[PDB]
Amino acid sequence: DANFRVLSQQLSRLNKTLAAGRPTINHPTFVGSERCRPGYTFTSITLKPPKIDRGSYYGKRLLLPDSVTEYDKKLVSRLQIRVNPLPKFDSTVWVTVRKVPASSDLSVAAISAMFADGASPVLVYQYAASGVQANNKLLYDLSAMRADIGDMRKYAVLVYSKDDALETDELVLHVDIEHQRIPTSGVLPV
Amino acid sequence: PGYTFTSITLKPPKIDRGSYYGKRLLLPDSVTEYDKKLVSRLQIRVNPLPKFDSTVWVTVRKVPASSDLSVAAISAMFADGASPVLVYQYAASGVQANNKLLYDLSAMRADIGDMRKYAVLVYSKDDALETDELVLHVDIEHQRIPTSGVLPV
Amino acid sequence: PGYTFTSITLKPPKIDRGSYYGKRLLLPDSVTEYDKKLVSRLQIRVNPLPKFDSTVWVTVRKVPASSDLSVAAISAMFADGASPVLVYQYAASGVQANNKLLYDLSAMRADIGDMRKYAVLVYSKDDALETDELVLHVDIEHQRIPTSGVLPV
Amino acid sequence: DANFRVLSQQLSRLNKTLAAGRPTINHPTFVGSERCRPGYTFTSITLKPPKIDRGSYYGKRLLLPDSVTEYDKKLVSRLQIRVNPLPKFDSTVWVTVRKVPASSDLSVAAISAMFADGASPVLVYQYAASGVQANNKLLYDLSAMRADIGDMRKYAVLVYSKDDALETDELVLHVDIEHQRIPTSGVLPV
Amino acid sequence: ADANFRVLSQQLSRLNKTLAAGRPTINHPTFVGSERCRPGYTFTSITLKPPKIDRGSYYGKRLLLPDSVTEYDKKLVSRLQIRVNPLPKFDSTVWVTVRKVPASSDLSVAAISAMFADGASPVLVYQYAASGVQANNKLLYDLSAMRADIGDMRKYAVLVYSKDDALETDELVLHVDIEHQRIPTSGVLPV
Amino acid sequence: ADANFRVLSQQLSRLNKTLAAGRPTINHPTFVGSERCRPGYTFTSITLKPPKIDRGSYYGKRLLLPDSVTEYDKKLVSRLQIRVNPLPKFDSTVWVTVRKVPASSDLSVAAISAMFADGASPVLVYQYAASGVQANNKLLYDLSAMRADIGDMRKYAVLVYSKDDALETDELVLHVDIEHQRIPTSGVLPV
Amino acid sequence: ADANFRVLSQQLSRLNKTLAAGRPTINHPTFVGSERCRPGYTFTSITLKPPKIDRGSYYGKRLLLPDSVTEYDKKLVSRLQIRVNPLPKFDSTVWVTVRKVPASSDLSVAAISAMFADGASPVLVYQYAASGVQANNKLLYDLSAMRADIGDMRKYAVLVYSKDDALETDELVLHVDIEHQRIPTSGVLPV
Amino acid sequence: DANFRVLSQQLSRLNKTLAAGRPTINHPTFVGSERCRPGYTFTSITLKPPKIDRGSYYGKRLLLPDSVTEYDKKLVSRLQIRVNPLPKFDSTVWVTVRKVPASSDLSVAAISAMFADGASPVLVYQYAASGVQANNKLLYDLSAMRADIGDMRKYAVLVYSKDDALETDELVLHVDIEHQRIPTSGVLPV
Amino acid sequence: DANFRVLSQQLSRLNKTLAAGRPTINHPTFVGSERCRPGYTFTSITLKPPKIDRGSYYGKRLLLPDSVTEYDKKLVSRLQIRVNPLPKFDSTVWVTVRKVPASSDLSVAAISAMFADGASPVLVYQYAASGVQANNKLLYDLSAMRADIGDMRKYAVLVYSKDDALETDELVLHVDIEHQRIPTSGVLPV
Repeated sequence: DANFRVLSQQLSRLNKTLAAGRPTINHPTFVGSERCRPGYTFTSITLKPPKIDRGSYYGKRLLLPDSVTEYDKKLVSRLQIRVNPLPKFDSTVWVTVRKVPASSDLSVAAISAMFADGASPVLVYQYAASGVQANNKLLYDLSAMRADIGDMRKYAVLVYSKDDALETDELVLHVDIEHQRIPTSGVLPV
Repeated sequence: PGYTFTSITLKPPKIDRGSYYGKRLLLPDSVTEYDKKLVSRLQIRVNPLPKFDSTVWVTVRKVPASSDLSVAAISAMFADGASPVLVYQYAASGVQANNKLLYDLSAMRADIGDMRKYAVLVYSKDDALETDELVLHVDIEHQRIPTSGVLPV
Repeated sequence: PGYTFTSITLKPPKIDRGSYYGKRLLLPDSVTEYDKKLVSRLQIRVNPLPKFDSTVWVTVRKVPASSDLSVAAISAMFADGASPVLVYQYAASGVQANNKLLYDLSAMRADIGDMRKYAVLVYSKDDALETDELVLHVDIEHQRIPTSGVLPV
Repeated sequence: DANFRVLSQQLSRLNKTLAAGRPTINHPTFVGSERCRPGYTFTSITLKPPKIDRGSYYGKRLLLPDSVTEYDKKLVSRLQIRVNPLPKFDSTVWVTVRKVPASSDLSVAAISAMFADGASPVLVYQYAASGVQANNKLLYDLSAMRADIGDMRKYAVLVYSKDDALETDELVLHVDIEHQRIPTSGVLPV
Repeated sequence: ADANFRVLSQQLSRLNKTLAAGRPTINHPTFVGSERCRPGYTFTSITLKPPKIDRGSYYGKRLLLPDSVTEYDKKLVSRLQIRVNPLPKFDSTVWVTVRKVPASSDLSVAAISAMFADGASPVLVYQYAASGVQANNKLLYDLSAMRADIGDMRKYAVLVYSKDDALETDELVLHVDIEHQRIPTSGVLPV
Repeated sequence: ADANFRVLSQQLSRLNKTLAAGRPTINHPTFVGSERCRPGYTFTSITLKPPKIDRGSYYGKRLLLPDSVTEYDKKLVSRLQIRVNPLPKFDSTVWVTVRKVPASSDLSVAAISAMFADGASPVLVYQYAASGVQANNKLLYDLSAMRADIGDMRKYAVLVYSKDDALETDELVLHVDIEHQRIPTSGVLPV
Repeated sequence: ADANFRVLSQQLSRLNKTLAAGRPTINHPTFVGSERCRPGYTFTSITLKPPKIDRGSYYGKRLLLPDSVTEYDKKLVSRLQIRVNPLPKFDSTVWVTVRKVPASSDLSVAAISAMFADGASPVLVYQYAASGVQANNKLLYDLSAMRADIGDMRKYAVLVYSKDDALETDELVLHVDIEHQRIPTSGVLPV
Repeated sequence: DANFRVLSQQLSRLNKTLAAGRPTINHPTFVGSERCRPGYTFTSITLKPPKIDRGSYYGKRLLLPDSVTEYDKKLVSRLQIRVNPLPKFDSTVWVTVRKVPASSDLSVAAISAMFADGASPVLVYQYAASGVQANNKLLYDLSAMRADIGDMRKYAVLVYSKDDALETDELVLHVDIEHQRIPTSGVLPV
Repeated sequence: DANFRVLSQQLSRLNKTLAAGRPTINHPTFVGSERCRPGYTFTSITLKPPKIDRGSYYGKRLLLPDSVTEYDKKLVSRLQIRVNPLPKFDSTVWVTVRKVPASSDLSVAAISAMFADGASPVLVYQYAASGVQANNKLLYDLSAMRADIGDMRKYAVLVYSKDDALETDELVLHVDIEHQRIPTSGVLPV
């Protein structure tokens, strides 16, 4: 009665925390996702860079599929970076989800300056001969800002191949975005 | 109730004068994974972009023999006259009675997996139905999509 | 209520230009054994498969004199104009007002046995009505089929 | 009061059992059917073999009329074999309703092996000059398996003429199938 | 004896009928006995005589009635009965059946042998034995559930099949006994 | 209904089984029906094929089992069963017996005909008749009193005797159905 | 202990499973142990053998079943499992995945490497190390929320990828263990 | 309460009586034995006649095995005749268990006179081509006379082959005797 | 009072689980045994293979010492594999405790097929220059099957040297078996 309740919420924090990243049998290599919030669903984006040079920076503005850009009032809870590696891979990548002011600036070599301030978390990923890296999944949160789908144009993902010019089929990227449900029909279609 | 109107737009390629056409009901794969879900009534719609001057004998049912091929053997299948047929020769908004028909399955409950066995069968009669003249629509009714509660892994 | 819609599909054979046709109402034998059952309203429907270009003067009533033969003596029977007639010269889904008429018998209660005495009478006017052009439908209403509780012996 | 009730159910078993097969005046030669269950109705199949050879085996998969194959979700309570003899008859037949795995095997001369295991009851029928055999009606039950009309494709009837090549008009066969009511209309037909 | 022995008495009375279905009782030692007519209804017989059909030939026959019966074509028909009484000189075989032919919707030529096959009605066989005369030669086809009348008795048709011989007209008689209500009584002053 | 109709209900239920021991019931019209397996136990079949022994020759055969069954040789055996299923071409005669041979204490050469004589076990005959196929071809030998197990099923031996013919291998199949407990269920993570 | 220690007991029992997710326990010191089958369901294995595909080649394979399982295609499937058991001579690498291919809507030619990219399913890697054998080689993909049956097991497809070598057929076996309900028990008298 | 008890004993008589001889599935050809009484056990005798002539009478005095003849005070409840047929058999036999006065008379052709009086039941057995005879088991009762094992010498079995001289291996006979338990040991053996 | 009791049993699970394998000071290199159950004792077997070839499979049926094989009714709780390494060791071994059907099959090269099904846990052991492997002790449980000492003949241990032909003195094996107490004497010996 409101005394074991606060103790139960303390221990449930430790169950999440002590199982942050360990090779659990439900997903033994790559770290598992967290559950979508009741309400919201997800929506993916596969972005393909052009063949940029060896060790070159890369800028990319976030667009969306056009069925999503209709309802530009619904909120965006969190967004996600998946970096799924296909087998032939020896390179390194850094991924970042910073806020570029929209069309206030370019993306030419000031991107390497944008890695320096650290206003956002930075996802590294590197090849090891010892084994594949277990943790390749960043979650950048947005629930405090109450942003919407209409503000998703403002953000920009920043990619950096370092030790190689990235071949277009050595490592795919993804930007998964969690927003509310696209509104359901039910009217008589004409 | 509990339904979000799944639209599939399937345009048929080019016909000659007095020739048939068949095409099977292939759906998006977010729907096909919901194979158990009960399927209510369905309808078709014929929306022409202008440059249109033609008329059609569109009718859809299950193709027998588990989807044997659908050219010139549906000529016997248009010879029965069991289900009604939509004939569009009006070319003005309102002169046509209706763009739509009915194929209810509430007692049948032929599911999403049974939509693999259905095939739109098309007859054309005039002008051989050149490019961009009509845009066929087929709208189905089937119990509401359960969304995943897990972000991609 | 209490009724399952008994459909009988009777296509008429080939006519000449300006000739009549008659055919009696024969039903499936699972229905004819239910002779006592009360019969409500009935209707006809004209569904053409395409290749169709014709028009008809379909009208059904009881043939008198206990089914005397039904060629060229129904020309006087189309000369009265008592019951309405369906004329199909539209050839598009919705341009026609209606494919259906009405012959209610709720006060008459002319039973299943009295369906032996009815005869579809057909007039054709254009194109002599060649093969597979129209598929006639006639749908009746009559108290619900009692199924047997005994497996075959 | 719940004491003669159990005695009444015991004696009613004996009324069925002691009248299993006797030439009752309601049906004096062939054994009578049992009543269809409240709910279910029946549906017949007359199967006609091709002219197979003298003493040859015979396989046949169960199909249905196409009006039945629509509602392939409704249950099948029991199925029945009638072997009605027409007058000119001197031969012998064996009928069996086994479960063949669907398209996992052929039906060529392993059918005589399928008579041997005895996983299903076997209906014999033979001519006698002493008189016509009184019992020519097998009931194979299916209420425990909760099978449907969609599983009726899986079964196969196995026929064996023994002492003769079967003429097509010396003995008819039937497969009567008891399933639920094909769903009633009541909508305004168009 | 208060609604608890009553249900036990109705169970045992079923067994008295059932265990005495066919046995050579002393009240009728060779042919199986009839059942009692229902209170109300009476009976009415028909002797039908086929023409000399060929050896092993099928035979169709529509049910007519005597004309005094065909007047009151509204009264119900409870059950009908087939008696096959054998006269002494007999060695042949017969099959009798009481099926529903759709009235004038079809003929009776050699599709009768197809009508034996479906089994929608019970089939009465009868055959000679040198071991003795067959004890059971009496079919009762019931009609109380359909609520048919005398006016529907035209629709039925009896189907006869001599098998091992061409039937001589005086080797075996047939009968169709029909149980319907009482033909209405007079009592008016006749003129 | 308080411990006085209970004993009367158990008496009448004996008569329902007994008076329906063998009669051509519509659920199985020719061969006698099986009895229900006990809650718990399941069954397991054996088809045995003799070599072509001579005309009227005896035959011995020890009971083996499939090797998946011989693992759990501690579980009990409730009853065992003989099915003799006839295929159509058949005119011969067979006798089947389920006696206890002492295991490897003796041979099976022509003392088998002496083993038919003592009658310590029931003997299933089966013979062809032109009058018709024999309705009863199913022996049940009980074992619930001895509390034997699957490990003792090696000790028994089935004894077959073709009499009027040398048995062709495809005129009549035999079976030995054995009712024992459930082979133990898995549920562990397989590796 | 009244609905207040009950919720605390369920919290700590989560930590006993979680803190013992993978550690070399003495009950199974090298390969991670299975979880217990649910009360009800049993298991059924499949050993799949690829043809000799090339070095670093993709591989597609549709899930079939043994034919005794494909009979009862109405019973549910709780979970399915991937075991990758290594035999000793092994230096290669494999990736195993249990994705949903739409049934006969597409081929399996080199779009399989695209199917690794979306990440709608967990991906089991396995690689040789000279430091030692990898302790975790057992994926469990769950299906209890979808209420799928045995009849839907045809729709799934396992995706294998040898990477650093052309896979010899006897360097590493694969398995697909499937947990579904009990195949229905007999108990009827066998004929 | 002592009113359904007498009704239960009436119906249990009918269960035995209506199942006197019918081919039950527990023993389908030869009629089954009855249960030994609590107490008593059984003891068998196989008797082998010499090759007597065609249609000849046969006398045989009842002896016992010598382990049984020790305790000649214990009672004899009932005795039994089994006539087990081996396959090659076409003959006929009559078996009878009469009381011959011990050494007061011979057994030469007055045995056929001993069949005539009918003071004991007579078991016939005959071959039929229609099938093997189902009933081949006589039980002669002795519980009223209170005889013992010492009086079993007085009885004599009477066999009559009729249609053939009996070959010694066409049909075996048996005399099964139900008496009390031969007394159990338990002393320290020396 | 029956509420801290269930919490105490939850935490005691975590004390075992979080101390599954760690280098505790009571046994710093090889993982410790678990306590024998009250009742049962243990019994060892050292098995010595012949010099099989390089990378060759190996089969071996479980026998026992003859003093144990007397009381073949007593139960077997669990059995154990110890793989004790002596110093000169660079090879690799796999050990498995599968159920071979007794004399139903050989052990020639189908043993490598028996590794594939995974019906039993598989103990690997490999040399590392980084250090000796800490976990070399499999426990296969048998308490659910209620097997006895008489069924220990049915099992077979499967050994596989992989990278070398095993010298007979580079690595010993053991099979420790936990069964009940061999029955105690106390009678006056003669």
